[PDB]
Amino acid sequence: MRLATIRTNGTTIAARVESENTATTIEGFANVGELLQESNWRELAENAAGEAVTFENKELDAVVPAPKKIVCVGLNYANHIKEMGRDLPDTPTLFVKFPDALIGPFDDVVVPEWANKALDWEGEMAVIIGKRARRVKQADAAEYIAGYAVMNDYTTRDFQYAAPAKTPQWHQGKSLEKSAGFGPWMTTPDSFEFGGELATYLEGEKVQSTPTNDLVFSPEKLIEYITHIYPLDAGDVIVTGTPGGVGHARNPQRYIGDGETVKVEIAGLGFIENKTVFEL
Amino acid sequence: MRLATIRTNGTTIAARVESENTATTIEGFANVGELLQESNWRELAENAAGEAVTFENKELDAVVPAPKKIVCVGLNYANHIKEMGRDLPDTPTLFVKFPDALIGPFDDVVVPEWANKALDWEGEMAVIIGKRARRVKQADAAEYIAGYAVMNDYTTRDFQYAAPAKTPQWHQGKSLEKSAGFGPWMTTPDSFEFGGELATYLEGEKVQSTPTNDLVFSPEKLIEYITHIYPLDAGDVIVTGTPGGVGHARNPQRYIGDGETVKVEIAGLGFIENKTVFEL
Repeated sequence: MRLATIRTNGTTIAARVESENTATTIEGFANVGELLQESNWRELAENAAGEAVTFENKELDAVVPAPKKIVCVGLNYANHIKEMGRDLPDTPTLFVKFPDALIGPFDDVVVPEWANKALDWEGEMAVIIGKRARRVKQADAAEYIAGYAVMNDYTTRDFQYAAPAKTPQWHQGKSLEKSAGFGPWMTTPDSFEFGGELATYLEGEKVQSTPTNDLVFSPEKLIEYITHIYPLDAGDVIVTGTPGGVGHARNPQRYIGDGETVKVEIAGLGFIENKTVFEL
Repeated sequence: MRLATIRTNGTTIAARVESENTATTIEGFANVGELLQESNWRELAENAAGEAVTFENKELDAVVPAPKKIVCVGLNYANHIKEMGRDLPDTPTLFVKFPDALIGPFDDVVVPEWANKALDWEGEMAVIIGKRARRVKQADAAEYIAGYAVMNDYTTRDFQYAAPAKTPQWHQGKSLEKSAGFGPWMTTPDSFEFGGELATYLEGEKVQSTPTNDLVFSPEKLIEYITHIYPLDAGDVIVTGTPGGVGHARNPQRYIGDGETVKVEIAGLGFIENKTVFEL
């Protein structure tokens, strides 16, 4: 099953995706995040009786536009980490993205002048939580996954490495408002298999590539690890990390310019495509 | 003016504090955070006409129990930074504490077994935002401050420095569920003068001390810096950092043990006092 947040009538709805450009409104919910607060969200999605909508890509909102928590992982692709010639981490790197960073899967990223110097892509899988997860064991954690989507962990590298200089806290380079494409829709775990390619394109050229089943920390492990620190609620998001090929590490070093488009695709989930636009 | 969130059996109220243990109910609101969503919150508080109440310390809740954002600063006391032989930072260090971490100003910090090996104090001032702040200039920033309070940025140092080893992200050490006392109440800026001592006590012995007017980054500077990355909503919290004398830095290294009490006091704002209790 595929769940979207779609802009219609100057507001938003939660919708069951029926094809690439058709959906059925799920009445009573402004977005997928509100729908996931109901324990019977699957039943409600299966009985979608609201307006039939035919939608353009740019009418898709961020699939979960107002999660309470977006917990982002650092290194997590085993083969990527080994190509770098270092050990597999035994502890997850975690940092926070505020929900204000989220945009529609096809929205322009509009960047103010103070933030436009070192813009970089990070194509990633998002795991969306299905019910309140506190102190969950890895063996039970799949039960807490509503579904999967795609995100660009869109980065301002100069802010990311600013402070403190020896051990910079990445948060301020990872939470630029209206930066992170998120969608195109959530796919439930019965309708997705890991193993497909996650790929990022800059201006149509492939800059990232990895199989999705090469994780160091599985979504289940990340749920166990995180939820022994603080709970995850229904509608919260774990972003499971990016492989190699980020612009910051390329030779020559490559950042996103004015007018340039980053596409992130996960075979089985769909894709997002956000054009960077420098503010007026 | 001083505003508190007070637990009253099965209900909770926003209240204007009248003395150390009496307040006036501000009718229509469960807590100070809800109250601040109202544009005329200041008039509603000044004209509080609800029931007079008497409260015990342990009946105070986190003054703002559900902020959308708690943005935490690193090093921010100039004389502390200079005495460590460091240059003053040009850029604020920023990391996130989830509001799940908040407890009442006299609440016990109940710590699970896997989190109890390196518990540490960080006595800090909190800045509470009083209206939506987006791209605010430092000269305008004081209009966006509802008031000040006291927070313990209660730390699990083993988690804080875990991942990645060379440049650890602190967040996972800074957001333990129900760890950070917050209050005792919010004092409006017209009722507060910077310059008084911020002090932390472990079992009644002073472990941290600074004048409150020795910041590298003022509340106004932090509002300007943060709101050019993402907005701050009414009820959101900036924690402006801690001085020296943390247990991790001491020789020998002293961590909080079972039954030990950390008191954080700011002259002009009041104090919080939280006893660490290892669970079960």
